[PDB]
Amino acid sequence: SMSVKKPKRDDSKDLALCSMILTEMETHEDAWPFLLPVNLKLVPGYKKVIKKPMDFSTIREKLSSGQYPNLETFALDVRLVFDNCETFNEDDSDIGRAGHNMRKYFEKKWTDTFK
Repeated sequence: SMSVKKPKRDDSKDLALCSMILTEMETHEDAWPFLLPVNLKLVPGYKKVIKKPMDFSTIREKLSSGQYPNLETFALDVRLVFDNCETFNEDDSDIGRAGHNMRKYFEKKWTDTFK
């Protein structure tokens, strides 16, 4: 509350460390469905169904330009990529499996770097 604060967690490396995580996600062999925005002209149903499209290149641009206020808003966009994937793709598909795999990969790096 006013003049009453928990001890200050050092967040000075968060930007650099999110960048590193994102580099590792970008280079994963199963990243291919997520590298670029889904083409809304060429994929019927995507624009209407997926209200907030997100992809690794959009996260990279937001990160590089100071549009994440804190490490949680970063995690929320990474998770959005996978939530969108699950919304649109059957579990028993190459893309559906890719999304599950990458979400696992992410969640471990997130826990190991920050928890």
